[PDB]
Amino acid sequence: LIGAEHVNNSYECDIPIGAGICASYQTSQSIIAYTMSLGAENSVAYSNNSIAIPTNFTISVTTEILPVSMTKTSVDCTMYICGDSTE
Amino acid sequence: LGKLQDVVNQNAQALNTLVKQLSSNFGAISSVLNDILSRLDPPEAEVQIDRLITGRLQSLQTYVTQQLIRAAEIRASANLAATKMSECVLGQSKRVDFCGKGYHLMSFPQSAPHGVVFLHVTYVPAQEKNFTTAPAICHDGKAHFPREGVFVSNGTHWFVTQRNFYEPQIITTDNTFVSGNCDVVIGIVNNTVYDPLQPELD
Amino acid sequence: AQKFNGLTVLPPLLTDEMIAQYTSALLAGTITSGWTFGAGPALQIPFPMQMAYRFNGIGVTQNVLYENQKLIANQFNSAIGKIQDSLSSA
Amino acid sequence: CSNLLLQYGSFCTQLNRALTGIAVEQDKNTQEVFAQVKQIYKTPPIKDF
Ligand SMILES: *[C@@H]1O[C@H](CO)[C@@H](O[C@@H]2O[C@H](CO)[C@@H](O)[C@H](O)[C@H]2NC(C)=O)[C@H](O)[C@H]1NC(C)=O
Ligand SMILES: *[C@@H]1O[C@H](CO)[C@@H](O[C@@H]2O[C@H](CO)[C@@H](O)[C@H](O)[C@H]2NC(C)=O)[C@H](O)[C@H]1NC(C)=O
Ligand SMILES: *[C@@H]1O[C@H](CO)[C@@H](O[C@@H]2O[C@H](CO)[C@@H](O)[C@H](O)[C@H]2NC(C)=O)[C@H](O)[C@H]1NC(C)=O
Ligand SMILES: *[C@@H]1O[C@H](CO)[C@@H](O)[C@H](O)[C@H]1NC(C)=O
Ligand SMILES: *[C@@H]1O[C@H](CO)[C@@H](O)[C@H](O)[C@H]1NC(C)=O
Ligand SMILES: *[C@@H]1O[C@H](CO)[C@@H](O)[C@H](O)[C@H]1NC(C)=O
Repeated sequence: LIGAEHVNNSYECDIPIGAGICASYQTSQSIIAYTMSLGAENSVAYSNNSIAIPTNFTISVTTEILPVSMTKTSVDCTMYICGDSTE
Repeated sequence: LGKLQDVVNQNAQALNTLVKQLSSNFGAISSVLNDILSRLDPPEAEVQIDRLITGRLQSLQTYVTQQLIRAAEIRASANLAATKMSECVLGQSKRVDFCGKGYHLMSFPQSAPHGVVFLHVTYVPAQEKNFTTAPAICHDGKAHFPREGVFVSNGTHWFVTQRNFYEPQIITTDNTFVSGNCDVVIGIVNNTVYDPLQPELD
Repeated sequence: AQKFNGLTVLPPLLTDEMIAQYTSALLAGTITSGWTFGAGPALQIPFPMQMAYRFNGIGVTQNVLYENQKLIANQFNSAIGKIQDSLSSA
Repeated sequence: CSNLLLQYGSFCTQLNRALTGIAVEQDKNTQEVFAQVKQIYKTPPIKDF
């Protein structure tokens, strides 16, 4: 890769490249390449007598996109392959 | 929208590629079949005509195979969308992470051009509090287990709350059942049961 | 190899290492929180609590796990050893 | 050989686009299976389960 400097820190990437490294445009500002961050590195406190009971909720709405149909086309050889010739 | 744009753009570019295929010679000496008819005799120009036939047939076969594969994936997507309809919309689906991220309630289908969307309504917790729990309560040598909740403590006393909400209640007989003696659970705590029949018989 | 005739192999976007990291994080989530992390924020929970909840999900009352928890743990460990030994034997 | 390939450049474009679609969908298949959560949960140091 040429034209993009390499930085050792890791963020969430948007343009995939391959082999676990991406590229992005951040801070002037120039194109940089870095190893993609799999998520927020956090630890869950685990104990044999510790539980977490929620006390509030938020009604959230999730968007999904699904196609079910496409444009129906008909193709005939006689007026595609041939023009106005009998031969 | 990405899933509704690719199914149109790929089809449009396939039609455009089919149109562009007629502008190539496929190794012949002209593209339009009328030209060789006009400038060469049909007994001699038969081989160029047949070469054009083979090229057009190959292009049509490739397009037909591509359209068959696109129809196969559209059929799979339509089956998935029909199942998502019949489960998430026409009822409540117990499948986790199938009708959206969270606990699904209902979905609202909307019409889309050559597609469909579902307006899922999920149930995610927002605020949580840490608590000290125990599987059983040793009252009088009998181990009490919750029927639908879980024993929780705020530091001094103990309550029972449901899984997805914090609704503290007094430890009573109506929501607990006994089973066996006290010395079977590795971790147990000592407490008392309300027994709401005792004060009323007086 | 098979790249001498220009049949170039594109490397995957995700290597084996972060796939292993994904699996380890998912394992930690399913042993420390059960299913709360898969449908919202992760909630800390003891493992026997989750085991009794899975038992309640199949119509079995939760009072039977704590009476023979050592037996179920030994059965789980023996099953893990059995699947490891069977996979070592394609 | 390249001079006669302009008559089938459309076929070549179709093949290249098909392989590019195969590669991008193979890339996206792994994201739909392993990337279910966006937070990496660390294993606790206590192994007493
Ligand atoms: C649960 O969360 C909701 C959402 O934030 C809280 O509702 C807000 O409450 C504050 C203070 O009461 C108001 O100023 C906001 O206008 C409310 N927002 C909405 C959208 O209603 C609610 O109070 C929280 N419940 C608890 C018990 O903490
Ligand atoms: C833990 O819960 C108990 C039970 O609700 C709390 O005790 C009550 O606290 C209220 C708040 O002032 C008092 O009005 C009651 O008289 C208390 N009842 C008893 C029996 O003590 C207790 O305060 C809670 N502790 C914490 C740290 O939240
Ligand atoms: C919970 O209650 C049980 C029984 O009420 C306690 O067990 C008693 O413990 C004392 C001393 O620890 C012994 O002298 C008794 O013989 C025990 N009785 C029985 C029936 O085992 C137990 O110690 C209590 N646990 C806590 C933490 O207070
Ligand atoms: C990033 O930080 C590490 C920490 O030791 C260092 O070794 C490495 O050289 C740094 N990379 C750059 C590009 O500065
Ligand atoms: C509860 O306390 C523990 C340690 O005492 C902590 O690790 C955990 O994050 C706390 N939970 C919340 C919701 O703050
Ligand atoms: C929880 O684990 C700690 C550390 O092993 C232990 O000291 C404690 O007694 C355990 N508590 C219960 C209720 O098993």
